Amino acid sequence: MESVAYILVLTLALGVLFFAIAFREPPRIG
Amino acid sequence: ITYPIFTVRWLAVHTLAVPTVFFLGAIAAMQFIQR
Amino acid sequence: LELTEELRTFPINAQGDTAVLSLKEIKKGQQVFNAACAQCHALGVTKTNPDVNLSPEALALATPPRDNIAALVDYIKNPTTYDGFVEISELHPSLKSSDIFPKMRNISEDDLYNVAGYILLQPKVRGEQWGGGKY
Amino acid sequence: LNIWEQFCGWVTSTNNRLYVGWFGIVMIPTLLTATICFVLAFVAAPPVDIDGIREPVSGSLLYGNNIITAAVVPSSNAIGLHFYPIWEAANIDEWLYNGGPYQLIVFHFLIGIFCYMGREWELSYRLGMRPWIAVAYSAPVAAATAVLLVYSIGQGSFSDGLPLGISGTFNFMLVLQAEHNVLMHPFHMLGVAGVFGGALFSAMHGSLVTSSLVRETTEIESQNRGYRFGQEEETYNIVAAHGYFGRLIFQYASFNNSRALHFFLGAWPVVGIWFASLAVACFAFNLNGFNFNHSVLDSQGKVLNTWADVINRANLGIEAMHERNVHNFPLDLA
Amino acid sequence: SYLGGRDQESTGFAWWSGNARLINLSGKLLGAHVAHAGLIVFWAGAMTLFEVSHFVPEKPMYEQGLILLPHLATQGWGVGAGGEVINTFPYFVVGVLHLISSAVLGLGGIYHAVRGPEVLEEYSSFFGYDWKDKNQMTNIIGYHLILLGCGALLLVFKAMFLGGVYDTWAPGGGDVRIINNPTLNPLVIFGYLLKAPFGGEGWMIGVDNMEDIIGGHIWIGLICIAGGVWHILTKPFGWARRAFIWSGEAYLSYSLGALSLMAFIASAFVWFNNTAYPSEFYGPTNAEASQAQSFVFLVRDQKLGANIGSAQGPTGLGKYLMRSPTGEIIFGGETMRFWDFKGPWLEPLRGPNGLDLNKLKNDIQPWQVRRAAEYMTHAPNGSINSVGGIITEAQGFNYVNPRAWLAASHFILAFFFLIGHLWHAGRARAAVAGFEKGIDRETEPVLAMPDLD
Amino acid sequence: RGWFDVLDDWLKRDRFVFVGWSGILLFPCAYLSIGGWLTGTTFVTSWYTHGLASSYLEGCNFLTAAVSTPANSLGHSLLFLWGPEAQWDFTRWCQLGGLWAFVALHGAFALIGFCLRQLEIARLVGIRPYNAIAFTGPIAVFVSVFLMYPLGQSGWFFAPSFGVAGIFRFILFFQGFHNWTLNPFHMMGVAGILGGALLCAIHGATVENTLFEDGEGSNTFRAFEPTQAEETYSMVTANRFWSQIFGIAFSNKRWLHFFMLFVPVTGLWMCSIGVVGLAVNLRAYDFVSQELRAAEDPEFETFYTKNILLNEGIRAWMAPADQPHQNFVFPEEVLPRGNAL
Amino acid sequence: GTTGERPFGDIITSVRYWVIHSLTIPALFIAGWLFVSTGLAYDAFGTPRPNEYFTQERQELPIITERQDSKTQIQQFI
Ligand code: CLA
Ligand code: CLA
Ligand code: CLA
Ligand code: CLA
Ligand code: CLA
Ligand SMILES: CC1=C(\C=C/C(C)=C/C=C/C(C)=C/C=C/C=C(C)/C=C/C=C(C)/C=C/C2=C(C)CCCC2(C)C)C(C)(C)CCC1
Ligand code: OEX
Ligand SMILES: [Ca+2]
Ligand SMILES: [Cl-]
Ligand SMILES: [Cl-]
Ligand SMILES: [Fe+2]
Repeated sequence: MESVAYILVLTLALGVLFFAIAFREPPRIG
Repeated sequence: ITYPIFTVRWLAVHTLAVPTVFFLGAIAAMQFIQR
Repeated sequence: LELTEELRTFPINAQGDTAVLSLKEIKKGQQVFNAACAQCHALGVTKTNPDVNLSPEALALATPPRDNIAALVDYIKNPTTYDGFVEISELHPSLKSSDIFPKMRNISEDDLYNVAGYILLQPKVRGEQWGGGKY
Repeated sequence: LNIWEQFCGWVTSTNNRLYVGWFGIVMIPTLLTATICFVLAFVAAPPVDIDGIREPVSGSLLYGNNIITAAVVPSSNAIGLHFYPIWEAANIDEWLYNGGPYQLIVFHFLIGIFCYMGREWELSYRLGMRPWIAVAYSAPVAAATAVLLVYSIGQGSFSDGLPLGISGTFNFMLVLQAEHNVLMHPFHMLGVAGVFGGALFSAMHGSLVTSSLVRETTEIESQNRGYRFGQEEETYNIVAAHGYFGRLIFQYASFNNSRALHFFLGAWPVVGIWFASLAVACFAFNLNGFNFNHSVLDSQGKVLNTWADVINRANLGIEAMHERNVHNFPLDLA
Repeated sequence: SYLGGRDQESTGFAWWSGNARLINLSGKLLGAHVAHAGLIVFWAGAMTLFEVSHFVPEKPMYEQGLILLPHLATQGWGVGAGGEVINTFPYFVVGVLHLISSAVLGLGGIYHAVRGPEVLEEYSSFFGYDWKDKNQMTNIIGYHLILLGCGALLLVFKAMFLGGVYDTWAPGGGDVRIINNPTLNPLVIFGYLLKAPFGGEGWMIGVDNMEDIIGGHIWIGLICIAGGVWHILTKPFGWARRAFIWSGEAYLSYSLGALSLMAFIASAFVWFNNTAYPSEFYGPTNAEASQAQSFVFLVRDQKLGANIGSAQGPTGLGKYLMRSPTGEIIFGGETMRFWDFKGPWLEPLRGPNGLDLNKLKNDIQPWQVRRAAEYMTHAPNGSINSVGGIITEAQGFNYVNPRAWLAASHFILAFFFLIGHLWHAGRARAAVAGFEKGIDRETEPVLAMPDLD
Repeated sequence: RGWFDVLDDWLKRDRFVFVGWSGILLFPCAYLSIGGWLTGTTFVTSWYTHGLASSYLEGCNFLTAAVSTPANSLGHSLLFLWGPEAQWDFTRWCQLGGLWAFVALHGAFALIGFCLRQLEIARLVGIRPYNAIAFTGPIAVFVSVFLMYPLGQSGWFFAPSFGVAGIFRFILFFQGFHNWTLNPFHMMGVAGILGGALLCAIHGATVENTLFEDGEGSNTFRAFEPTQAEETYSMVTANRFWSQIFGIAFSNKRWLHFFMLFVPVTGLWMCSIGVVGLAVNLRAYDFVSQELRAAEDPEFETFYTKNILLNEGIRAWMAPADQPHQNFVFPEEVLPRGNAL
Repeated sequence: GTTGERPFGDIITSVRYWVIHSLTIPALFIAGWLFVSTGLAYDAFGTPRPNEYFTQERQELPIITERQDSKTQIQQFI
């Protein structure tokens, strides 16, 4: 079966869309 | 002050201009004529 | 072909005779075809009544037959159904109805004589078009 | 200080992870409703009858279809251009069968895509920058105007005009070629040359910096590393990159100063696509690309085949096959 | 000390951005607009002077592809009855009165740009205007608004006094009739503004029964006058002084918005409306022609002896007369989208519910179908160059339907003016904030702000 | 010097057009196939290849003018002017094909001569090339559409025809006969080009949004001596701008430019390996699912089965008129017509 | 910097460039006008004249049928 296979890889892509916004490293100037 | 007349670019710009306005003329001639 | 004279022969009158048509009256017959014979007779199809095509498979079958161009300038003088039963000069451009259809004022008999000669020269030079258009 | 200035002074503040400021006050609610409704209509929306007769066409992942084949599957032909909200439906089953959740992710999305275009202005005033990036975002917000709203207004109903989905985007294009002929149209043909130039000018200027970069590292590490973010010295010498692309084409063919070059990367794709987005806005009113069919012809008067009728013999076949039930009358001018 | 002139290096502006030498020059900016208003007036006569002498009065008005002569025939300069044109001489004199009025509007834009004074302001204390003496800048809007509302009352004195405006809802097709009662009552005309902008309701576009148009310019004339003598007598308020930027460009960047706002709506008056723009002069809209395609095939199959109703289509639905979602019996097929159609023909087929079948049989007269047969072949469907109908049809007739041929040509311009409004508002907000030329070297404003993370 | 070094001191001079020691393969083969193409649009024609009038001489106004193809019954033979078919005759040559053979071949041989050229100037100024690396986008499109697509299929009639509308036929060829949309190798290429078109638009904006204004003037294009080591855009305000609006931001000024190289070059390379699947027509038009209950079940109603009947609208409508090689003629009730249209 | 040859703005401001282009640009333009008004392009290049597409014996849209001797087939058609 297949219907949960799309929703898995969709919301696992959407989880990195949350993580890269919040847990971006701070750029430091030098 | 003394600048040469012919160079490589005199042959570079005449090629694709001597076949340009000879073809411009061809297009005009083709356009006047009818079926 | 060069569009010679003897492929531009077609019977101009009822059932007995033809005539030869020169080149320049066809092109103003083409010009009046693209002005007044135009919005409902592109490619020979009739857009408002969809099976009254100008194909000579179907132009012969409307009685009395519409291949004679003296009959065909009479059938723009007096338009009709396929049987000649009632006039449809309510619903058709004509010279009988010029007060209804105002585009037919700047026209003559000979300005209809060449567009009648134009409209059946076109299926003499092509087979699919002036027909279903998709054959 | 003041109770309302504590708000008006929090929301316009720079130190937040995203800018919530005044264009965001319309944006952040009315785009996130279109986010929540998009994930739910992609998954479990009941089918919606695009054709306007009866036929409920499915585009949700619970109903057996792939993520390529899924859609929001836009609203019905029977509502037309009516405002059909969730409350003028008698029930939500009446809503979702008859084109409900498409208009919820159009009027919420088009509001939320315009206030982003105001929000990109608003921080550029709230910092020291010169504010000319809302005009740069006026190009793919216009593509959101055309095929979502502007083309669906002038064509008639809200039925035609989705990109919503993947295959429904490809179904929408092939009918817009079929119905009214995208291809031989001089705003779309000007528009794709902006994108194809913008394809090249990304790969050209992005190469020529990465070419002419100075040495600051050794071969074993990355060359993306040795300098620090925020430095004032330019990492690549602009005089070396100019006399290489100059040496390639000719000397005055290349931009001597880089500040004029970056205007040209922000000109050629951005002037291009809002000609292509003003193709579809011109296509909204059935002002189509020109037909060269039956153009050349023998002195006999026999037709001569071109490429254009060979496009048309492909174009008539999608027109004679699309919307295979709904046409009762011999012209598709609806 | 200054008085450099017009070069690159005195003003900081180049050969492009080729006006901004005239932001602060008051006098030569007047020579910009008067040469420009002479140029708008020059097109306004010479298009009609080209439209006449490419006109034929026997052929209908939309056929020859002309867009100004249907503007004139709405006011009714010599249209007889039903959309026939009886006299073309008022169409000729209205353009020569614009062709000669461009030359005296052309002398001003060359005197005030070349020979006249550069310092417009410094004079007899009238014009001057420092884009910042607010009390003076409201008087410019006050001088225009008592003239804008006086041009607004020039339509009603055309309609109620000189002959009359054209009316498509007239019995007997359409005819000029002198309107004797426009509506003053604001619960239906200001109630147009409070309506939905969607199908059905139609916010400013569906404005049928022509005596509400003449009621508009009574009510728009008596507000622009009362707005005009507001801005002479008073100043802007306290909140308006601190909410609206207040300088040259921007003080000119607000005209790109409400404008782009104007020709959005004017790209829908020419697309959906059938009473401010008549279909006998402009041609039919998209809603009209698709009802007309279904209508001529109905009365054909009514005359071919076939019970209309009892006909299911190819789909289960009714081929001719199905029902809309809210009960009004409408035309079938793909014409469910234009079920809100309210043209002049088939309004004698409207019953109490809708298209009523007591009168859909035995009350089709031969005038009604031949109008709809005309609009079916004249649908808005064209090419770039000329060729009408659908594209898979060959090129026969050439017809672009100047409803459709005008709707896009404002929508190119209405979209573009929303751009340069937004583009001028950038240079506006960086005019009074001083970073129009970019950020500073030393006092960078980002470094005062703290870290994000 | 020697015998060869005197020649290498010639072609690496500072002439105004740089001729290049790799340019002797370019400059013959790039003036031909530009000027070989420019006679094929005007003078030489089709109508002996596949029955079409595609020249300025027959009178089509450039949006359907193209030097076409050879015929379908002719195979993959390189019509060579002096070849078997050619028989040393200009006429017929072009009339039966040529050109497109000629132009295609010479164009293919040049594109080598241009990518050899930008490698050659890159050593002369010592510059570390990536333009030749970023020309592998453009050379893999040409050799896998105009060259390696027809050699999988039948002979070069099915290759695209050189014109604006001759390409437009080849577009609607690949919709109907192959479904070149919705196979995934094409769809990365739309992510390549449209992703490439943003990243030059969004990078063209911010260098004109963060400026120093060193001059006392107004025009922003001035005050920029090329021999200037201090950098003209901010990157500290631009990172502060895009960390707030989009939430993600380029936190170093290099790899902002490497990403603009990478995003359309790997777009075309994924697009280049799709049409080599189309060359042997491994199309992936069919889904293994979503078709059996398009057969058993009329209640299963989706966009993909709506889209797959549109491609049947291509393959039986234009194919008698596109290919008159087989003389396909159709009796007008075998064609798929949906309804009244 | 400089390149060694004469710049273009110093070329077209010379009278010597335009005495050699008053009878040369309309010389080469009229040479293109005689290429089709004499109909040399109909015979040198292979185009059909727009009265000699279809003959009396041929109406069936001419196509190359055999691969090996295409020239012979073309000659057969006319
Ligand atoms: C009511 C309209 C209006 C007015 C009066 C102004 C006034 C001004 N604008 Mg402006 N602008 C507007 C609308 C307006 N704007 C809109 C809507 C746009 C978006 C398109 C622009 C875009 C624009 C640019 C791009 C910029 C300005 C600038 C300026 C200033 C200098 C103008 C100058 O030098 O011209 C310059 C004129 C030219 C360079 C000529 C260009 C001609 C174009 C290319 C023609 C376009 C095609 C045209 C239809 C012809 C077709 C022919 C056909 C045969 C093909 C001046 C204050 C500048 C500024 O900020 O200064 C303060 C600036 O840099 N304008
Ligand atoms: C609607 C179009 C329009 C109008 C009305 C103007 C008007 C003006 N521009 Mg302008 N401009 C325009 C478009 C326009 N521009 C465009 C598209 C560009 C970009 C190329 C520019 C670029 C530009 C620059 C860079 C400058 C101006 C300046 C000026 C002003 C003074 C001109 C001057 O001193 O030279 C006088 C010019 C002449 C004496 C030459 C003779 C030309 C004649 C007068 C033209 C009219 C002849 C006409 C056919 C006869 C009419 C017949 C009669 C019976 C009425 C003037 C108000 C200048 C300014 O700011 O003033 C200080 C300036 O610096 N403009
Ligand atoms: C937008 C239009 C406009 C504006 C605001 C101005 C403004 C000005 N002009 Mg001017 N002018 C214009 C257009 C304009 N002009 C045109 C089109 C021309 C060519 C005919 C001239 C020719 C012109 C000359 C030759 C002179 C001026 C002068 C002046 C200045 C002093 C005004 C004065 O004392 O007049 C006095 C005003 C009157 C005696 C009242 C007469 C009013 C008119 C004729 C009656 C008609 C009004 C009309 C019915 C209103 C509706 C218009 C309708 C037809 C559309 C002033 C700054 C003078 C100047 O620059 O100073 C040296 C000057 O000598 N103007
Ligand atoms: C086009 C002509 C014109 C122009 C340019 C102006 C310009 C101005 N007027 Mg003015 N005025 C005019 C006509 C005009 N007026 C007329 C005809 C009248 C008579 C009714 C008035 C009555 C008038 C008074 C009574 C006042 C002004 C004021 C002002 C100033 C600021 C406007 C403001 O902040 O309101 C902008 C409006 C808002 C910020 C409120 C939002 C309005 C709605 C809710 C926004 C939604 C609009 C929506 C997008 C479109 C749908 C339309 C409708 C359904 C709502 C400005 C100088 C003010 C001023 O400075 O005092 C002198 C003021 O108090 N005017
Ligand atoms: C703004 C109100 C308004 C509206 C809705 C109309 C509408 C109409 N007029 Mg009309 N007119 C107006 C003002 C208006 N006019 C004024 C002020 C004048 C005098 C110059 C005229 C003079 C006039 C004539 C002489 C004729 C018309 C005609 C017409 C009809 C067709 C033309 C058309 O498409 O109009 C397009 C309408 C618009 C583009 C107006 C949109 C403006 C929106 C609704 C408001 C924008 C506000 C703006 C942004 C400022 C903000 C306010 C600020 C204080 C904040 C149409 C019903 C013609 C017709 O067919 O009648 C028989 C005709 O003959 N009118
Ligand atoms: C007769 C007529 C009519 C009537 C009436 C009228 C004339 C009306 C008008 C009315 C009006 C009178 C309207 C108005 C409107 C308004 C507007 C359009 C405004 C706008 C503005 C804006 C939107 C802005 C705002 C703001 C913001 C947002 C921010 C800043 C601040 C401010 C506040 C400024 C009609 C239509 C029926 C039709 C015909 C004609
Ligand atoms: O349905 Mn969807 O769609 Ca694009 O067209 Mn018009 O209406 Mn139908 O047509 Mn051809
Ligand atoms: Ca006549
Ligand atoms: Cl379909
Ligand atoms: Cl139908
Ligand atoms: Fe940069």
